[PDB]
Amino acid sequence: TIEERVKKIIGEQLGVKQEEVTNNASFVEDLGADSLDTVELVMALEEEFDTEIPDEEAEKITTVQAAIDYIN
Amino acid sequence: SSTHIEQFMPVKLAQALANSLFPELDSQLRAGRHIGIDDLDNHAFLMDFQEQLEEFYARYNVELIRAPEGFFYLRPRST
Amino acid sequence: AIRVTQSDRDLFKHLITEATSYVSADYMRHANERRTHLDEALALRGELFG
Amino acid sequence: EMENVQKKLRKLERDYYQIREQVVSAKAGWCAVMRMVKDNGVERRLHRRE
Repeated sequence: TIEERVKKIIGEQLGVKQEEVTNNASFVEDLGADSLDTVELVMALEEEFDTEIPDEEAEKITTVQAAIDYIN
Repeated sequence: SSTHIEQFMPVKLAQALANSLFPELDSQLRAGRHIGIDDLDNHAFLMDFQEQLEEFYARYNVELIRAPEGFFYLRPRST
Repeated sequence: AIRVTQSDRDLFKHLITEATSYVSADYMRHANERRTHLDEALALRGELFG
Repeated sequence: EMENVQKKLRKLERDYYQIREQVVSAKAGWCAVMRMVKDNGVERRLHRRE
């Protein structure tokens, strides 16, 4: 499903545990993903669901909950 | 040429085994004694010919070992 | 005392320097390839959007 | 001219897709090394920016 495909992408693009990645887990502070890591995370999220996102609306996404919210 | 020490043994190893300190040291080492910095004679001797002694004792299937603290001792192998 | 310590130091230093030279080089090679392809992708992305 | 330019745009689009896939594949592999180098080996010793 989408709400777990997001976890599939996030865990394997940041290397963090599945338990760590909750809905409210922010990438930078909780998951530790920095500038380039978050860039690669958004690219992977785009690839998984074969869609595209605007630059500003994409950069607005900075959390698992926000990630799914834009994805779903 | 023939009848020449180098045919059978390295010169430095023969030089070490011919030293007057060797029998004492050998005897002791075999008995399990550790050698530290205070017994100068022995220690110095060990230092001078380390690799030859190591190579020698290797014949026996035993390692002549040097701890970081500077002390020598014997560690036997399974064989 | 000197004769001991000097030796010890020589071995330490040689191993350290050669091992880091051996590993860090290829680690940076990988990091640089990844950086390069990411940069190309971002330039392509920006140009496409525009 | 705009229709002709939309053809260059489509070439760039296909190129961008290819590069995107390649970058993601690189990151997937590199993650394992990152989890493995958490030993404090990476901060300065391995990541020699020079």
